[PDB]
Amino acid sequence: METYDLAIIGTGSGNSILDERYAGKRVAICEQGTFGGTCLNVGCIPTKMFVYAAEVAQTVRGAARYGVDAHIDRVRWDDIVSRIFGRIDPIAISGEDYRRSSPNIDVYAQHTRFGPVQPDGRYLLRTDLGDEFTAEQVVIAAGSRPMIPPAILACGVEYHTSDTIMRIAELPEHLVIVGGGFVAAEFAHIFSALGVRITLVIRGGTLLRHADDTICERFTRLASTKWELRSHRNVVGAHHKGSQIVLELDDGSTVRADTVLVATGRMPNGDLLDAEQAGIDLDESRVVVDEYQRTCARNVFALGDVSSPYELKHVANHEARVVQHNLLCDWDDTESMVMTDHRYVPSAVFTDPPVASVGMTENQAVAKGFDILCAIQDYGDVAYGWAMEDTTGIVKIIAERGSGRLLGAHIMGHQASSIIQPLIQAMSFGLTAQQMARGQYWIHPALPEVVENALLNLR
Amino acid sequence: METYDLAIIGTGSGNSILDERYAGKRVAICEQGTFGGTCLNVGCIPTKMFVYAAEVAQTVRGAARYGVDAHIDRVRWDDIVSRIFGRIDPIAISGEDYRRSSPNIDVYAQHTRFGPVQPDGRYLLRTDLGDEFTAEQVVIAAGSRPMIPPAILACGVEYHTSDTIMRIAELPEHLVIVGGGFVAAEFAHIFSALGVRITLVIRGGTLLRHADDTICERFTRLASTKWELRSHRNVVGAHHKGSQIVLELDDGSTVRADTVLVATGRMPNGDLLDAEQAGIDLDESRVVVDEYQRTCARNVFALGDVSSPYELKHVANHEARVVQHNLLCDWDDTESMVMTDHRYVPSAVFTDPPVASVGMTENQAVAKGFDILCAIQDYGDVAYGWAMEDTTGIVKIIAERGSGRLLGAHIMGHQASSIIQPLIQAMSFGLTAQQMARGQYWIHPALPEVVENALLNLR
Ligand SMILES: Cc1cc2nc3c(=O)[nH]c(=O)nc-3n(C[C@H](O)[C@H](O)[C@H](O)COP(=O)(O)OP(=O)(O)OC[C@H]3O[C@@H](n4cnc5c(N)ncnc54)[C@H](O)[C@@H]3O)c2cc1C
Ligand SMILES: Cc1cc2nc3c(=O)[nH]c(=O)nc-3n(C[C@H](O)[C@H](O)[C@H](O)COP(=O)(O)OP(=O)(O)OC[C@H]3O[C@@H](n4cnc5c(N)ncnc54)[C@H](O)[C@@H]3O)c2cc1C
Ligand SMILES: NC(=O)c1ccc[n+]([C@@H]2O[C@H](COP(=O)([O-])OP(=O)(O)OC[C@H]3O[C@@H](n4cnc5c(N)ncnc54)[C@H](OP(=O)(O)O)[C@@H]3O)[C@@H](O)[C@H]2O)c1
Ligand SMILES: NC(=O)c1ccc[n+]([C@@H]2O[C@H](COP(=O)([O-])OP(=O)(O)OC[C@H]3O[C@@H](n4cnc5c(N)ncnc54)[C@H](OP(=O)(O)O)[C@@H]3O)[C@@H](O)[C@H]2O)c1
Repeated sequence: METYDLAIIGTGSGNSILDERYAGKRVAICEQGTFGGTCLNVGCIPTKMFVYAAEVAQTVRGAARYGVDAHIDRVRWDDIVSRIFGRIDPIAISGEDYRRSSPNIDVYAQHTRFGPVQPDGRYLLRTDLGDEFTAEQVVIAAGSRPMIPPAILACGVEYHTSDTIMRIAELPEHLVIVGGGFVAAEFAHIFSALGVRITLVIRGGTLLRHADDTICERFTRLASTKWELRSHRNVVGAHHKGSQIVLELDDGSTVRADTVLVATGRMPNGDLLDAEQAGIDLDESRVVVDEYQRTCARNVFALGDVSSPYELKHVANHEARVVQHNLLCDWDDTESMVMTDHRYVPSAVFTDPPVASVGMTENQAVAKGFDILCAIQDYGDVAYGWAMEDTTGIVKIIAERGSGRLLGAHIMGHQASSIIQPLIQAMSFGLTAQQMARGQYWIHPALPEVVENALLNLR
Repeated sequence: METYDLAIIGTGSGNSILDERYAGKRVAICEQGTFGGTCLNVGCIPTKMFVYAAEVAQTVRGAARYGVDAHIDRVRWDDIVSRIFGRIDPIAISGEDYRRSSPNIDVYAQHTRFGPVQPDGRYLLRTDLGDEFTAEQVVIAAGSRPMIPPAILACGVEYHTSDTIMRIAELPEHLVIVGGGFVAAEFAHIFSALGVRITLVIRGGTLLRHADDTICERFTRLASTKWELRSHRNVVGAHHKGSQIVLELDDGSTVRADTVLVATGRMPNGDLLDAEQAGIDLDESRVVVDEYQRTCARNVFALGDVSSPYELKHVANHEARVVQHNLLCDWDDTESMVMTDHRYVPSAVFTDPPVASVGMTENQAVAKGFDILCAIQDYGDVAYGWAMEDTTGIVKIIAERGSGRLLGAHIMGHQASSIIQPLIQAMSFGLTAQQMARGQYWIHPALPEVVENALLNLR
């Protein structure tokens, strides 16, 4: 049997643990699917590349408003797919070849599960091919997998998820999306901008439900006029028809289209590990960790989607950095170990219009007993908004009345994930709304003026 | 004769002086040209509206690179001008009616000059129509006007400036621009993106002379391959040809095109006032002011292009705010007066590629005896750059080696005037490079990641 000092399950953020302080340790790396994890191959990187091409075509479509007459000749979808994954696919292969060609690193390209704990305290791990080995320390970075409602699985009908939809053979003409979360908004924007008709089936009444009240309402109303919304509807049946899909809904409604995309959330992969037998406490399928990314089993760490309350790459990378440090400390010397920082986690939805958020919503601050100052700033009230002829963009800021402390910011409009970064910075370092507005210059007539004027109109 | 407590020359930033603390004072407002100043009518606001429409045509032109085949049918220049100035002209009119319709405000639509000082210390002012009045306090906000080299004036040939080119009858096919400043770059981007051929005549070797060495160099080579660059050449003669222009150069070379634009700097309008006669010291044509926006004459303030070392609207507005406060104190009570803050002044050039900067250049920091860390970060080395297929965008950051203090930042690339705002904030509030890089989250995979990785690569 092979002996290892460390074992890492998952090559997403889990691939970022190894640094100079680990050379000289024999480590085992386990990857079920493609090397590099979800973000690089079927997540953040390819999706946003698809979003950019979509927004380029959206620009051509609405060019007449600015006095430029244009039209779209052809959408070379095969060339779009090939250009994107033509740069991604070699990276996963070369990145796998970098670990394989290391003398101290052994790569196991199989699904790995926890075996029984050995007498000496080490952990046994076995793959689906029956290859076993031991390791003194283990990191669980197994990520998550898409959740599919039971009725679609029971009907055995062919479907798409985020993991398959980006490599469809050719662009469909009508696409149903079940669900209305981050994945649904982005992929509805991508395909509709490329000409596809879109139908959304959501069990609720609104899109991006957990966003701020103002954003959720306004975003849903805008979406309703460009995509077909079937509110308050679950799928209870589905079947094929030639090359089309039919969706039977809970009220007897039907939805017929060429393909279906299921965007109904994801599920942590902590249940596919035999974790609880080895002392790794599970909350349903989520690995439980403390403030140090430590599980309940000794010398076992977890990070990322498999354990974090956030399904975000910039959180998973920070959690891996915590694990990278805490693996080189004694398991019980907690005060030489570093804690995870979830204090001001931001997020963005690369849909149309783009959305970005950090901190508390308005309702969250009132429900926590805050005396709030609030402002909603239209893009159209600022010079850069004039050049855009913008009528829907907004930035909403919530602040405490006493100190001027920044409590939340939520943007729906052009460059949302960009112009929110100063608000992220101010919150993370205790900058007040007064200081941020007038203790620094804002370039005229650049877009950040919309944030500046939002701070000045806090009432 | 009419008596006034305050007199304001210029309705640009000078129109933003009047505030609640001024109701109850008889005010005289003098505007030679159009109400609102240069920025609103012939500057920042109208120009950037043209930059956005140009970038839409840019998007259509290079759309096949992203897999969308499109093309431009026609450029409705008449509709562009009408849409832009269709919103601007009513704003200048309505804003003029707001001051006119005030009982305490009297508007004089003529060129106003300083008369001899009256015995009581009051100031006499006369218009071009010969109407006189007195005022106890005066602000000079006369701005600036373009400088034209002698040979173009001597040749009596028709020319354009920033004040006229934006309302031209029809788009030329070829346009000469003399000079290589902010106005030259922006207007070169505007018209070339709309199909016009561009020729630049500059007496130097570079196009963005006062920018950072790296930015100035790289921007020039990019310009040389898309616009025709006439290095180290002055214009010594010019004459007509049908409806075309011919430009004779100092080495006997010629440049033939449809129209000419002079972007050869601006000159403060302090010489059109008889200022020195009333004790207003002038530096050539610039009114001199101290750290309190006070001139050398008693009860006379200055702000904007007429006195500031910066021709920037966000500086002109802050100086007007300084004047707004200091006007309500005794002329000698300097310790109750506020000082203007010219620290960390930012600027941006809305060209292609866009440029934005704040703080010192690399050369400036070494000349100040700084042990510097430096980094140049490619957009293409960051996930958002992949979605752009970006090969030219860069971010340059200079920091002190000891403390990590941020000394300067310079961006050439997409959304430059946006993604620089966090660096402005950090410098204005003493955030170090270490805290800024890892004391806060950055949204993955948003454009600000290019700034984050620049801080991490300070070497
Ligand atoms: C469509 C989509 C778009 C997204 N867009 C964004 C975005 O714009 N911004 C953002 O911040 N986040 C985004 N996310 C979220 C982000 O991708 C995740 O938070 C991130 O991938 C989590 O990283 P991880 O390493 O924890 O998981 P993963 O990257 O999924 O790593 C888990 C890896 O381990 C493998 N594995 C699992 N179990 C085993 C096992 N037992 N044995 C061996 N190997 C195993 C898996 O196959 C996988 O390769 C997106 C997610 C999706 C699905
Ligand atoms: C083409 C161009 C583009 C620019 N783009 C930007 C940009 O993107 N961002 C930015 O921050 N800055 C920009 N600027 C600079 C900005 O426009 C100026 O810094 C700003 O206008 C300064 O305001 P002001 O009130 O000092 O001058 P002005 O706005 O020019 O105010 C002076 C006014 O007073 C009048 N006046 C002058 N002398 C007299 C007199 N003797 N009697 C009576 N009336 C008089 C003038 O007619 C004018 O209306 C740009 C400038 C130009 C030329
Ligand atoms: N740019 C980004 O940051 C980005 C992009 C993509 C994904 N992500 C992350 O990836 C994760 C997954 O995204 P997601 O959009 O799939 O999930 P999500 O954001 O959690 O939204 C899930 C959606 O699916 C619906 N749904 C769930 N179960 C359902 C069922 N059984 N029947 C019908 N509808 C059902 C939900 O309805 P209810 O709300 O009523 O339950 C909701 O509309 C999230 O954590 C998200 O933040 C991030
Ligand atoms: N977005 C913005 O912030 C923005 C936009 C437009 C303008 N502005 C400001 O407005 C002001 C005016 O802009 P500008 O472009 O007119 O001036 P500028 O930016 O100061 O540049 C002036 C240019 O004219 C050239 N020049 C001067 N005298 C010349 C001569 N006799 N013959 C030939 N070339 C000559 C200069 O060459 P040398 O360098 O060798 O002197 C330089 O290239 C500046 O202060 C600028 O910052 C700001």
